[PDB]
Amino acid sequence: SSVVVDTNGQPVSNGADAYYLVPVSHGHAGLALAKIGNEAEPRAVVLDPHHRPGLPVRFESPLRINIIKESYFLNIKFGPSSSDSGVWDVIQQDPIGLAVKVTDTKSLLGPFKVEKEGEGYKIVYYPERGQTGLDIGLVHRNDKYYLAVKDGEPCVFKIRKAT
Repeated sequence: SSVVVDTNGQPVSNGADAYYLVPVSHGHAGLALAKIGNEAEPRAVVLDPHHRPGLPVRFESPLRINIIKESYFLNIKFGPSSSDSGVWDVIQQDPIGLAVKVTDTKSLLGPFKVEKEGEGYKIVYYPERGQTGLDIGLVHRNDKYYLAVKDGEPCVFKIRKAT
């Protein structure tokens, strides 16, 4: 139910502003796109030490409210609000399990919530809206840390307005 706040204590906007997800551990790393194997284009979301601050995200709810709360189902996307691309989804991928990947479609209510965890926030994935969700963590495979479902081992982030 709480309002999600950024590193300046301000409410996180619904879509209008972009934010960096800054891990609290895993040293300095930022969000990036990578290949999983031999796909042509990098569409897996990873945390990469070489990309700081990383690709910023927008959090989107179809509710008529200009801020985000922990109770809202969210779409999360890279790029501008206007673009169909960059939308996060959870995809079965043999090496990772359930990987966070970008795609170019978006459901009315997205798969995620942002929930307080430790000193920051985690992303939680909901297979079904009436049931408990599954923590998003990191799967280390082929020299990359892939964002993936890893229940009980969440990646904890602070949310920095991109300005």
